Amino acid sequence: MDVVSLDKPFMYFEEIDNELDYEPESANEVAKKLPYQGQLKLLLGELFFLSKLQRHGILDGATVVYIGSAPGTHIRYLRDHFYNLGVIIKWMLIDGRHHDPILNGLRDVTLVTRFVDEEYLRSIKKQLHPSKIILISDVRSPSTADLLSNYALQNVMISILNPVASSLKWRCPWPDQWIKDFYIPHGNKMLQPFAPSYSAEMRLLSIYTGENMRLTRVTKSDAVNYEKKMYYLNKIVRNKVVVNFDYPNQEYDYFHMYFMLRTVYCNKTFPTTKAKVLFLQQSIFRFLNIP
Ligand SMILES: Nc1ncnc2c1ncn2[C@@H]1O[C@H](CSCC[C@H](N)C(=O)O)[C@@H](O)[C@H]1O
Repeated sequence: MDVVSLDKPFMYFEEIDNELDYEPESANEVAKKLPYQGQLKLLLGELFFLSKLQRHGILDGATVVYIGSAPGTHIRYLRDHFYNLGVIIKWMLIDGRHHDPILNGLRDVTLVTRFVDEEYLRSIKKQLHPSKIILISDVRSPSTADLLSNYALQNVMISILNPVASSLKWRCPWPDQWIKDFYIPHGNKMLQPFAPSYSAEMRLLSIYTGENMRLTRVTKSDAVNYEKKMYYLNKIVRNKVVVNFDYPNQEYDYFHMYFMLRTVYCNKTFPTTKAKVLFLQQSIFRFLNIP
């Protein structure tokens, strides 16, 4: 058994203290172990991000614009969580595909079946006005050409929607498939527990202060680094059993998840953080129908 004692997990890409030469063979390895892992990955991360906003005093009263939301089965639990805490939020979910019916009939969530373009973003910006916006984008077209095009759109989202915070889907293209150096918004590289076994994807979380917009170039040397750190994490780290982690599940991912969950806010008071986390995990697993 691959055991170990860890103090804390790698919460952000910058914390990963080791790299590995990427082994193409890993592509053939089982990508997921849990049912609805996708909605799990999505929800913990989106819960983490939003709790922050709440912590910063910027969530309440905001309109959450989620682009690339369908099915968005998990979004429903998210919506209830803040709604039950008493935070006022309006959700505007947009996708060309259809949303999980559990999203319907809630007055505070508006579904839209529209593939957004730069033009559309301008009208939704005029119609949202003057509400403060929090943007969440998880749009997907894949080729580096596809990727760049997506990253380009996310950038036009922020420039037109002019949000107070954002969470963007972030996966660097692969160095052996580089096309050109491009810019992404400055934000924290949030590591996603329960992401596919060899996923190099994370979530870019940014808070927009002032009227400024800080970007950052991404070059192939960067793409090489992203590849090596993400492969070491996936291969080595994530397959770690945190034997000093006293929990129903000591596997890394749950250890990593405990850490994002211990930051989430609840109504019920617990004697310990073990209790709140066991509680929110159980709650979310039950919601997702995950054993
Ligand atoms: N311009 C566009 N506008 C909106 N959604 C888009 C888009 N281009 C791709 N997408 C959508 O992005 C989605 C990628 S999957 C997104 C999953 C969703 N966040 C969840 O909770 O399950 C797809 O449904 C796709 O239709």
